Amino acid sequence: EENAKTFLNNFNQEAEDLSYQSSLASWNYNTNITEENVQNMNNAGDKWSAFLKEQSKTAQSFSLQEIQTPIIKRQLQALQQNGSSVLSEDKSKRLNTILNTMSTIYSTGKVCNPDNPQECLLLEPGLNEIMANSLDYNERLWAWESWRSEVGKQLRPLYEEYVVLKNEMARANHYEDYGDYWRGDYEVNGVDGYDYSRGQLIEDVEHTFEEIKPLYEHLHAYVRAKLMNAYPSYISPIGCLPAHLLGDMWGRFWTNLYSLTVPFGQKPNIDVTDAMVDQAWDAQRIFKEAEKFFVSVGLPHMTQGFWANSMLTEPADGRKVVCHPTAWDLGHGDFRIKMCTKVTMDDFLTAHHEMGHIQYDMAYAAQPFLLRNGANEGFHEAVGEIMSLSAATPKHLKSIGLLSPDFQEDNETEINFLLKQALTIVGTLPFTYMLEKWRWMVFKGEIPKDQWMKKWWEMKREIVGVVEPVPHDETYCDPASLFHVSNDYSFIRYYTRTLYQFQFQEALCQAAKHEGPLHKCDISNSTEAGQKLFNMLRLGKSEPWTLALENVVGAKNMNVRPLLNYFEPLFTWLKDQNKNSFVGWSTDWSPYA
Amino acid sequence: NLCPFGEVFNATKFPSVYAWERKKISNCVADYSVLYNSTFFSTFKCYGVSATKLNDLCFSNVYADSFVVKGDDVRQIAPGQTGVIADYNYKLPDDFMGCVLAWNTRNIDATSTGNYNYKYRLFRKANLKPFERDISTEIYQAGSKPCNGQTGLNCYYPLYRYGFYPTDGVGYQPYRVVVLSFELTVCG
Ligand SMILES: *[C@@H]1O[C@H](CO)[C@@H](O[C@@H]2O[C@H](CO)[C@@H](O)[C@H](O)[C@H]2NC(C)=O)[C@H](O)[C@H]1NC(C)=O
Ligand SMILES: *[C@@H]1O[C@H](CO)[C@@H](O)[C@H](O)[C@H]1NC(C)=O
Ligand SMILES: [Cl-]
Ligand SMILES: [Zn+2]
Repeated sequence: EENAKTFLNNFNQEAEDLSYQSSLASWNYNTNITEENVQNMNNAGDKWSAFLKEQSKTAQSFSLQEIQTPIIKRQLQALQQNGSSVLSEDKSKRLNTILNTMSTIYSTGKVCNPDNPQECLLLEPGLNEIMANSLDYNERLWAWESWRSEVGKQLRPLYEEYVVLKNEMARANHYEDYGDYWRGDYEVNGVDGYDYSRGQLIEDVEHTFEEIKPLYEHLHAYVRAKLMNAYPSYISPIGCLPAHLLGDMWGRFWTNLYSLTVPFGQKPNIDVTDAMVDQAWDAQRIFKEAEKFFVSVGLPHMTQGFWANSMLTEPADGRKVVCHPTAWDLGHGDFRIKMCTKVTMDDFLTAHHEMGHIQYDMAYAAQPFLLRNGANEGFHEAVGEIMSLSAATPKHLKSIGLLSPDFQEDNETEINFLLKQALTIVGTLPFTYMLEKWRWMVFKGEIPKDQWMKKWWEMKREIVGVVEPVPHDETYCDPASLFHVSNDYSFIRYYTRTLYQFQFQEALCQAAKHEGPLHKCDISNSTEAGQKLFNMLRLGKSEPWTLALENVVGAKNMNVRPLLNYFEPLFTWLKDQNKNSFVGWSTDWSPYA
Repeated sequence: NLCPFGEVFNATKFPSVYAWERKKISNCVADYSVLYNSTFFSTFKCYGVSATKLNDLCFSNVYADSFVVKGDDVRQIAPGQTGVIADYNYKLPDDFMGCVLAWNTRNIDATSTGNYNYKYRLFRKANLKPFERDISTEIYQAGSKPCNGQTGLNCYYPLYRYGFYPTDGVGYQPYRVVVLSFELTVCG
């Protein structure tokens, strides 16, 4: 039995060194894009990649059932996975090549305007600006279609081989398909009453989705009525919503629709972006002020190596940087944040999400290397959101000094706030399920490749209530038009993390002894509730996610009740507005016919 | 004459924790004023005797044990610890009588490419006795039959390297530790 105990102590000391060679090399690329750094980010990771496979096979010789201490059982299963090297020699390189070819044409994808051929825009910030601010139905129709017809159709032949090759990877790893490969994240095979099946994931997300439909169907009817004023004669009062009028490229978030669907736009806006500029704030002031939020609840400060090795601003003066905000846990106590912070309220709240990732990383640092990870794929993104939920409340903005102390918090300002939160939180729930349900069936083989796009839009209207503006045959690849689909990223984590972020908030505000509504809770000054989250952040990947969730919320599974209580004042207000409107949508209307 | 404490503290090269060296202090007066009137040490943790009584005290002989561990392995140089450094590299007796001084040396012991000179023992059958020293590189046989001098499956090398980097966190930065043991000729 001790034979496996020394094996892990050999891995946990040698993997940390190799995982720091790759983690430090990956930072040198995202902070200094150079063709030379492409090799260092790759080669230092390939040596690490060749190490995990040699140790996964050596750990696989150990009899898994012949363990007795629980800390060692869970460490071996993290290495018991076969991985992706079960594929053939030549098919492993072609499958790895199409992943790059899909990831490149997603970023290199540029479309040119027929009215102005010299102007050719990219996805960011070219097409995304048109989908996020333009009000021309035809201009939004072009950017939506040109992305799916010029760069989406290029992903179609690659994605057909992407599915057939990665299914072979999963079917050889004792899985049913690549869709089953991703559902193994929530799988638990251990303590009595804490186990969880891979197929149970499908049953739970569908069961908890039914309590979301009453709230979402009223948001859909309210947004459609407001959108009928912005785009008249283009929207049916009973039909679905056009895909290009949802606020972004794919209709994932309806956040940009707040300028069109605001309940009481006459009141002063809560975007405190202007107040940050006239106070001479920089990226230092934002992260330093965010540091004060974590220290107020008992959590440690940001280490000096963080303030000295993190990229808090756009580099400038001679460098290239992937400006996507990411929180990095390189190991060896090295914690950094790579983000091109602007002097805006959106980047002010993003610093609270990304530093929330670091606080989780700093907590489980005592866990072994194999156990240093979130409870599940959605636990990390839920920890970052509960930080931004408390930081976005007016009581927190006024206490920091950004909002005016005489800001009137009427019952109408809370409806405007809950409506803005609904356009981002509850608006993405049907889109996330329908997207992952499509890939779950495509991997399952229920959707043949000669009708991938027919069933994709048949679920857009049924699940999300969204209609395509122009008909699409099978040459299109609208699913892969999103980042997570064309870059091999699971998407169900964004659905589970949303329900996790409200079970955490309700459980933490009860420990913080909050009294008002859930949307007015600020967990600042709460060293009592800060220890309650500390108890689960230190857990890491040791105990199953069912147990880590139970340590804070007291439940073994996800629950939709906290989310509905957060939007309860808005849900009652949406049912009042839609009394003379039509709640629901017809899956047969289309903007062409 | 005074005791040469500079030959162990301000020493140029420090040994690994598994091969820590010991130096005997004989007939000489000890100068604890420089150690006390200096914030250069990061810990300065004493056991058995207080930090202010040894000034006007006499001992039979004093021993200084110098080595280097990581930041998190400094807390294991204390009586009653069960870490890797305590069990397999350097164990202090429960009746220890002396002080343990440490200070951060990332500026000298951590190069850009990582300084892998400092090592530590990771595998050893049974734990180390108090003040015991083991510098054997014999191949550690884990489970069944031995290894015939050859490493492999269930056959691991006993020693492993630290490799301190400048970007390492404060708990992964190198620290030079000096353990001053008082055994009951060396007054103050
Ligand atoms: C709790 O956190 C709040 C911020 O949310 C702190 O409130 C500010 O504290 C500073 C320093 O004392 C004052 O200058 C501000 O006027 C306070 N703003 C308020 C009260 O809105 C507070 O100090 C923290 N600690 C305690 C014990 O409340
Ligand atoms: C970026 O990396 C290259 C090598 O890939 C190096 O020569 C250059 O100095 C680096 N620049 C900065 C600003 O770090
Ligand atoms: Cl879409
Ligand atoms: Zn995140």
